[PDB]
Amino acid sequence: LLLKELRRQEELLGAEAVAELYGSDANGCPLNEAEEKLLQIYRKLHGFPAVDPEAAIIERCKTRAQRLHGKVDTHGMRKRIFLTPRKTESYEGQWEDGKFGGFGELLKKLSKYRGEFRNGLREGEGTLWLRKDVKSPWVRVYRGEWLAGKRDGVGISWEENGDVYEGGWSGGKRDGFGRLFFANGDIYKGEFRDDQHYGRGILRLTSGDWYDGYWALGLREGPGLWCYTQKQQYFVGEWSKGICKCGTMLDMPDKTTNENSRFIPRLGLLRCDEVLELEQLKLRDRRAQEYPEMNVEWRTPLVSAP
Amino acid sequence: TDRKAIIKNADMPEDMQSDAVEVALQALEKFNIEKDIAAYIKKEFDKKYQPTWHCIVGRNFGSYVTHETHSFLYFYFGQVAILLFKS
Repeated sequence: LLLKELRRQEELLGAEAVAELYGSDANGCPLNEAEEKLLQIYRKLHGFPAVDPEAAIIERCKTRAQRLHGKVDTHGMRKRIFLTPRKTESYEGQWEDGKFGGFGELLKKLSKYRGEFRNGLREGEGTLWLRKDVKSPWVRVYRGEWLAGKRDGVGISWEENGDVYEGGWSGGKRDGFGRLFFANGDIYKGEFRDDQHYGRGILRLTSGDWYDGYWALGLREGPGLWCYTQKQQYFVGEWSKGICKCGTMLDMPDKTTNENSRFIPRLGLLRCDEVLELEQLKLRDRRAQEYPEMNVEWRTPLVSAP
Repeated sequence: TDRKAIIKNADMPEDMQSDAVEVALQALEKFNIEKDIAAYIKKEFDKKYQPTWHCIVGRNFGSYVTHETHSFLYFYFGQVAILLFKS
């Protein structure tokens, strides 16, 4: 029976995905629900090491508001209560001073949430689910800290497009240190503000190429280093509005072969450093004019890490 | 240290400019006269990418050319300057 269960899940998710998932490791992105329960089945069969978040959450909440005599508001443990007489919304959880003040389950027409509460709004750790309509089943997107109904913390996201994100959150938007995993397989480690790459970041693609540079307004913007790993060639220059125009091109030190990429000849411009310098001064002037008061080095200077 | 290629004006996706510098090196290895280098580079880009591309190669010049987006590159390596645009 266990083998039947495991095999039907494996054919449900896909054999390629199952084999890939066996090759996964803890440094990877947090899995979605199907992979999670597939691995639970696989482990409970094999014994291929134990965690429970709900236990810790409930551990945290029991110290909160308690029974008080003659209080004229809810202020306590309750069963399900409908917020409207039309029966479209419902909640089941503790109360404080007539508002949501503890851990409770909330059901909307299209959303459902389980987490802690403080003064009527979301202040704690919680998980969020969504559904397209009343017929569609639940789809999970969120896991992270809450404050005043919006995401002020470090959390989990599984975007609708198929992306998955890790990083800080503030004002309900991506803000802080974060790691982004794209649907096509790209990996981006960077620093986010205003749901764009407004900071220092490191990017690496599926084909092996990898990036170090600064980012602004969602595009590549600053001084940085790029490496063409298969060709053993690396590029250093300045980016402005998604595309770089000034740079120096060099071969990696260990190149010894005439085959993968040809060698750069050994002559160049006179005093080239001055010319490049003049160019990024031009770019900086135009940048300041087009986007004044902007700062690419907002919490990590270049001098700290070459 | 002395071996260096520098890009000083660019509107070009980056893998394409890597391809461009590779094939420019091939052009230098095969030929010596500027005109044949230009012919080879233009025909090669017109083959891999759709027509029409243009190329001007030399040592002392000044130029004013318009181009459509993501189709411009200008850089130094070795002995000669390369200007490339699609139009």
